[PDB]
Amino acid sequence: MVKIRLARFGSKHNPHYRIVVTDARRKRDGKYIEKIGYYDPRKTTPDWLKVDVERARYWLSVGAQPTDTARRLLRQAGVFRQE
Amino acid sequence: GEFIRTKPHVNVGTIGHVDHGKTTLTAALTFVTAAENPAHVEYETAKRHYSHVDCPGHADYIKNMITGAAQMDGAILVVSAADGPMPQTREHILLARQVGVPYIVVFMNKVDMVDDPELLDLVEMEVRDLLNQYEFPGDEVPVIRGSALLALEQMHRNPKTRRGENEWVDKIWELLDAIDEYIPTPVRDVDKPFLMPVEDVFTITGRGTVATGRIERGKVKVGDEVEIVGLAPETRKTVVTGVEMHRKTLQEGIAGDNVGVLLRGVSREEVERGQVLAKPGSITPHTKFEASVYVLKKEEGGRHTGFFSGYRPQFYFRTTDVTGVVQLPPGVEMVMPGDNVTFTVELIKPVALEEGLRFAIREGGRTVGAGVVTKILE
Amino acid sequence: RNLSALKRHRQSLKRRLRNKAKKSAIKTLSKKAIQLAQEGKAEEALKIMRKAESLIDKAAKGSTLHKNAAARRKSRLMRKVRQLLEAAGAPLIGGGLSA
Amino acid sequence: GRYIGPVCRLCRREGVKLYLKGERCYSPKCAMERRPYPPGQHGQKRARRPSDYAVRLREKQKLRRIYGISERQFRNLFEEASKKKGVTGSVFLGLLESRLDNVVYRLGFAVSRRQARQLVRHGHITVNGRRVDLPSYRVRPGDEIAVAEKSRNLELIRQNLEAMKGRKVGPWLSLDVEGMKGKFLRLPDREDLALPVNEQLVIEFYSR
RNA sequence: UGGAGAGUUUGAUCCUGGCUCAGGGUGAACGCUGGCGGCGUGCCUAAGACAUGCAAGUCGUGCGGGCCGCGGGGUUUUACUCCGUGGUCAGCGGCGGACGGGUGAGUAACGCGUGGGUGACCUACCCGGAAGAGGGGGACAACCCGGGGAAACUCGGGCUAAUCCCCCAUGUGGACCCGCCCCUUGGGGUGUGUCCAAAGGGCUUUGCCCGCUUCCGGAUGGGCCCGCGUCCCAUCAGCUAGUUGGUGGGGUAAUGGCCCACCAAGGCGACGACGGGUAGCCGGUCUGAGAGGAUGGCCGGCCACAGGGGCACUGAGACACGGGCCCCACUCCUACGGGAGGCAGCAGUUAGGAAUCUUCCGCAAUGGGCGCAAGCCUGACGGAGCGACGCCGCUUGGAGGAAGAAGCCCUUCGGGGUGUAAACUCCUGAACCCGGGACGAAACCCCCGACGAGGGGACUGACGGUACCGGGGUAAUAGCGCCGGCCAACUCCGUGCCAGCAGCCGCGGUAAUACGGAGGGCGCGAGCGUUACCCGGAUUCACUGGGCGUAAAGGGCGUGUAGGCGGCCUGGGGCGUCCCAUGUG
RNA sequence: AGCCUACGGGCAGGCGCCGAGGGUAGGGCCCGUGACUGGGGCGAAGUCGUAACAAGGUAGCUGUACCGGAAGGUGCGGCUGGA
RNA sequence: GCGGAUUUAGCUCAGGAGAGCGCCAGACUGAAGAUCUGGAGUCCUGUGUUCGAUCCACAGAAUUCGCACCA
Ligand SMILES: C/C=C\C=C\[C@@H]1O[C@](O)([C@H](CC)C(=O)NC/C=C/C=C(\C)[C@@H](OC)[C@@H](C)[C@@H]2O[C@H](/C=C/C=C/C=C(\C)C(=O)c3c(O)ccn(C)c3=O)[C@H](O)[C@@H]2O)[C@H](O)[C@H](O)C1(C)C
Ligand SMILES: Nc1nc2c(ncn2[C@@H]2O[C@H](COP(=O)(O)OP(=O)(O)O)[C@@H](O)[C@H]2O)c(=O)[nH]1
Ligand SMILES: N[C@H](C=O)Cc1ccccc1
Repeated sequence: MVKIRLARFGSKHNPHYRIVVTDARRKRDGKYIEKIGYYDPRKTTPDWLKVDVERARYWLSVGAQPTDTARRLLRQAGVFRQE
Repeated sequence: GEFIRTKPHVNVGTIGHVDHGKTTLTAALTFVTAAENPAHVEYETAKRHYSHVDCPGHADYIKNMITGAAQMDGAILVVSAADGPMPQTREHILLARQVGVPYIVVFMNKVDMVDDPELLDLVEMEVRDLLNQYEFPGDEVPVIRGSALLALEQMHRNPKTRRGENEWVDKIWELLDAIDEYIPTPVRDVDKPFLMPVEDVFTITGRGTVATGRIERGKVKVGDEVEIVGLAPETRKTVVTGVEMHRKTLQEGIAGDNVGVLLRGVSREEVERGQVLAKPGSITPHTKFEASVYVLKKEEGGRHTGFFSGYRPQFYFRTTDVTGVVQLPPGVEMVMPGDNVTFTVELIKPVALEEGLRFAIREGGRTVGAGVVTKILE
Repeated sequence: RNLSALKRHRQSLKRRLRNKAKKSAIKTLSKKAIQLAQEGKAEEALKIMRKAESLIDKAAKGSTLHKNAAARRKSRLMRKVRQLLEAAGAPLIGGGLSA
Repeated sequence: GRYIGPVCRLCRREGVKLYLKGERCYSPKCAMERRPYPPGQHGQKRARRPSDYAVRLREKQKLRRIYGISERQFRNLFEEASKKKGVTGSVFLGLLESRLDNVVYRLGFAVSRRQARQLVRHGHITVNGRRVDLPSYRVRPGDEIAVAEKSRNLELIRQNLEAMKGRKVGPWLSLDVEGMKGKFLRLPDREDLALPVNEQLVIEFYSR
């Protein structure tokens, strides 16, 4: 089905993923259905994680199991916290 | 299939007149030993592991006998009891001497054809004298009497035939024992820089090119960088992708081992017989050098006329022969047979050379000189 | 050499042989029906035509007929029956079809 | 790179005396002061009117040789400069002056650009704390360019800043001779620079 | 924010006109040369042929066994070997094997591109909502028994478990025929009649978790259709029988000659039909001042194919590269009785060619399949290796040092040049040496709360003892092309229309700045040249932006069809045209 | 005629249409090659004559036609780029 | 690697080292040409056989064609 996962970018020895939603079937770095954030697993920038929630919120409201580690970041950006 | 080094390795082979039994004996040797331990073959005794080259021995294979004999630690001279020594017996003995085969073990074959004790003793006497004639210790060499054919046929009947069960097969064990005892295991120069003269080059279908030869010194293993020196326009450098002993994966080849070295990215058009594989920078290609040379006497099979400037004989270095132009010192018009002199040479093709390297000089199929490189000029 | 996926084939076969059957029944069973409408029968036709239906919707459960194929077979089957009994007979016998 | 080889051999040819050695290129012997003519068997012979091309050329080769920088590197700047909005003519220089090796020269730490390089390369220089050895490196406005602690005691870097006590320097700079650490005020404007060159020709030349 | 021109027809001139050079670019190759590193990149030729290893599986929380290794008594004991659990090999059954990876052969087509249509349609796993799961029955592997074979593997016989197949029930609902109302291509509702449902397994067990079934909605992924756009030859001009349409069928998820009967004769074409040739399309890429010209290699998207051709089955989805059937070619194996294979997956071999790599490390990260999870697989991927193929960074030193060694080259014999160059003196210190040493990795999992929201704990690194930091520390590679003009850089000797050079113009016939060597110089520099190809300059196919009296160019003249173009004034429409907004890109 | 049944029916097997390819036949389009033959291009100093440029020493040229070793000659007609 | 074929003036080519050609030079030219004058190997290498070797023998080399197998 449709998923919320990361897509590698940047250069070698310098990951820089892209929080995105695509159909499982498309390849990793394939064509996404819609972007929702970026993540730098090295924090070279003070802004390494980032996630448009409204969007990430929607894509879930419609069903879209995100990678385990896609959940992580999402969560971490306070996607589920409801108070 | 892997090859595990467990016994000292020795290189031997069969020489002797045509039809006397060299090839039949070679086959018998492999079958007989196969019963115990489960033209280039291998076989082992309780004492050593042997690589054996069976020389066709014909005149048109002369250059091949030269390189084959040069890599032998000892040779098995096969002489038919029904014929006695013949022209090739004498020819192979001289060649063995000139290329330095260190020891000779004799196998009087076809005794199944001769029973008369006197004729058998006469043949042995003749062979011993023949060996003495070329300066081999004829009176000390082992002379085993047997039948390669009957031994071979017995093994064909019963591949499991073991020592002590068949008189003919036991004669082969007598030879194997003589080889184990009379031919000493030489000291291998395993601590020196790797160097292996290329004997032949083949393409292992679906694997790449492979260069075979006997390691002269040093060692070699997969992942080792090696230079291909001589003959070609420039020295080529590659990496070893494989090392095999009789087509079996070998951990590391060492001096004395006759192996197959598979090379990376090199076609059979980039490696050839005569070139040498060596540790990068250990040896270089040259064409001009000075050398101390002994001109063989007519009484030693050489010519009665001497060397002269402009003479272009063949120079034999390790596994190949290249034409070289001789240049004598000023004033010297000729170097006569029996004399030792130093002159310059310019090969028509580059060859991996180094000071102290020995080489022979031949004009066609006749040995006319023995030299040693004394100085590399270029 | 071989890599155990043959089972799929194995299964394939079975599964085929499987529906091949039921599918034919639908047919033979269907024809049987129309044959009675063409022969201008009445109940027996419907009874058949009726049984027909059931056998079909049943085939729809498995990986045999599905989607509209389901209906398609019926939307036609009983579509003809009526248009064969309108040749006097009249659905005197309450079967699948309704006045 | 950085040329390497005869220099007061260009202190010639170009004619226009340019300082490549520094100290000596002040002596009564920049050789230009001794030989006012281009090197070679000829050099001193009636010279033909240089073609409208030779000019546009010789000027370029001049300026470039001044900073001792490869055509490749040179060229790349020029383009970049031709690209950046504004008066390409000027710009060029700016980027050409922003080279660390250069700065470290104007800031006195080095008796000549060639020497500058070495220093920058050997890590004897640093920036905003961390050290650098990228001669090419383009310094931004507001950067502190000083000697490294380990270097602070180099017999040379000493003798150099020594003379610096007194002399003023580039209006777009600020040398703190004491703690031997200059700053990068801003990109110099043409008026600020004053080399024996007509940037126009260079521009022209690159449209050949 | 952008546009430069020169050489060559003449005794000289202007014009025309072709040729040619200066620039940029390339998946390059070839020559001479070659020190360090990062990031990129690498069969353009035979869609020729391939050794070997590895590339797709996974569930014991669906079922029953074989083999192996633990724990425990029903009759009074071994036997019918009944039970809970942890290995292994298959079987059954489920989900995946239709993605991912590879290639450009074919395709001039609704293939691609772009913008719409679907009242003509499908969509497994994931979401949201509504509703339920009561009873029996059935047979096939495994397995056991006997048999054939070298192998691949197969026939006969006897048992058996299910989330396997089947029937009856229940039917919120949903499917189908006819009629009614609403709407309008078959869309929504409704009346009678008929038809269709389910599967258990696991834990903390009248309480949940994972599943099952049915229906509606969503989301994602498609099918089909249409308008416009997308190559050279007209020395290819007429083409067409399922051909064009029709009524009725068949077929499908669905439209439709897609297919079949029967009927009607149509349908297309100089706005280029039909035919030949050539070709995967786009995003983009290269050049140009732009308009254009050329191009489609890497990466992304669409299509197509898996030795050549055809066909179905299974399934949500395939006519399915590592599934099946048949024909053909080819290669192989063999016990000569039959069988086997399909690198355009990774790497590697051979052939061809001017030419294009390691049979590498790892699943640690990302992504994917199965599973509740632990976790298994992953040549996808993440890294490493090989080649100046490209881009970028960097080194072979720095400051001094003679009115100026030597050597070598010129020399009007005084001297001039190489040249501050060197030597020499000081300082720096690539390499090398020792010490320390990563980011990438926080989740899944464990405890509290509710297995959620929120908080706390723990494991995991291929690259790698590499980067990078600190200490010590030696002056430590340079080459190639050119120097008559265009085009920057000149003298001597040799040679004597010879030898040779050469992009166009041209040079060499005994004083050559053009050949060959030398001294010197100019250019670029770990590169420099050469050959090939694209754009430019070329306003030299000219819309921007050209022409035809003599330079190439008016049809021998006329009549006229299509087509192109069209006086003045008033009013209606508003297709071109123009503006705004919005979708898209 | 066989196999299964829960009697409806299914499978096996039989027949037919479609059908890859294979065969035979007769066409179309393109490429290669072929005794000999036709012209054409280019190549320092070979032969024959003199057509053209000055009335080019018969103005020239040109369509056509015949003719001659060769350029070319001539007939009719045309043009001036001849008088 | 195994075998065959091939290797004589500058160019073409055949047991007492030749033919043809043109080729080289001189004269002449301001030159080239044209004319006149004139001139002219190691036979792939070495060694051997022979009174004498391009020729015969052996060794070798190179070119070329076919064969070659496959750690
Ligand atoms: C021999 C061929 C190639 C050799 C190559 C190189 O040789 C070497 O360089 C080698 C090193 C010495 C070498 O150069 N050999 C090169 C040479 C080396 C020569 C030595 C040693 C010698 O001493 C003078 C000894 C044999 C010495 O001679 C005597 C021989 C007498 C023979 C008389 C034969 C005569 C009348 C005769 O008519 C005759 C015959 O009867 C039979 C066969 N035929 C054909 C004959 O004609 C005796 O036997 C002594 O022992 C090395 O071995 C290298 O590694 C190698 C093998 C690469
Ligand atoms: N009688 C007999 N014949 C033998 C013997 N050894 C070999 N042969 C034969 O002699 C011939 C030559 O043998 P081979 O080994 O080929 O000889 P090579 O030329 O030395 O290799 C063959 O026919 C063999 O069978 C033996 O011991 N006795
Ligand atoms: N070990 C090598 C391969 O078998 C020895 C060899 C070389 C060459 C030929 C045969 C054997």
